Amino acid sequence: FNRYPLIIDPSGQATEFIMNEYKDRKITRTSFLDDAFRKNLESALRFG
Amino acid sequence: NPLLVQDVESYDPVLNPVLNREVRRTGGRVLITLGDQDIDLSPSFVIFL
Repeated sequence: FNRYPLIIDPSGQATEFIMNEYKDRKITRTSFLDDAFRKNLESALRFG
Repeated sequence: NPLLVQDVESYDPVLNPVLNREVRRTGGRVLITLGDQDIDLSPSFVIFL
């Protein structure tokens, strides 16, 4: 991808595939609704 | 990077977290809170006074 991908996974398989694929890079799952989105985003920007 | 600091009689208290190794480990990164900002503390750092 060039633009950051938007996944459409009604079955929920793609999300767990992504978790598995980037698990070695310490991938974090969040949500827009969560109030924790701001600090998670900021930490991702600072430290990969 | 190794650092050497002279004139320690004018010691800056900002070094207190560094000297006390008040590091916080998260996501494989060792964050040190220098003043009000966080810095990934490289394991090769060393300071002499």
